[PDB]
Amino acid sequence: MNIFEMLRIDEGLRLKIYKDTEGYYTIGIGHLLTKSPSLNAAKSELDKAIGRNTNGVITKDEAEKLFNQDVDAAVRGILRNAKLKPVYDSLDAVRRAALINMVFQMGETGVAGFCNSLRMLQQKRWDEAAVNLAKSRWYNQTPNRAKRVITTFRTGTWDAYKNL
Ligand SMILES: *SCC1=CC(C)(C)N(O)C1(C)C
Repeated sequence: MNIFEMLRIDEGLRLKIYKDTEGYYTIGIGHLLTKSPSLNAAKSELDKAIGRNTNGVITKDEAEKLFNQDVDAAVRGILRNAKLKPVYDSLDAVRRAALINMVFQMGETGVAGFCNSLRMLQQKRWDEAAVNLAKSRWYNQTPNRAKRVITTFRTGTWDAYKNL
């Protein structure tokens, strides 16, 4: 297992524009198009991202290309962020994947708002981090995915993604 397989499990794959758990227009493997209520604005963003007249449908290779770009961007976003990089550097490879997952889902700004939990991760207090992480809108809104990520931070293994 690795970050790509992990996020593919958490986000799924859909080739036509859909609404994500928050109601925002999305396509592919969790690629947010816009927060705008307008389906046309979303179609516009899509064509702009793919570089062709898509009419809201994309192929599997287009979806995986957006996905490669988005993982790359999440990683570099962590490494340029002053709050996040020190945490990332302190973690082992499995736990780094959990941090990337969170950034991918909620963005740098969003994750940097978990200041108390991140300090606990840096200190390597895994059980205490896991409790703090669950006291969050994130956990209440997408509990099954949040449990998988939290379990990854607590154990440093892929067991939550095992047989999925
Ligand atoms: S969220 C900012 C932050 C606080 C502290 C726990 C000292 N950190 O290590 C970072 C920069 C993550």
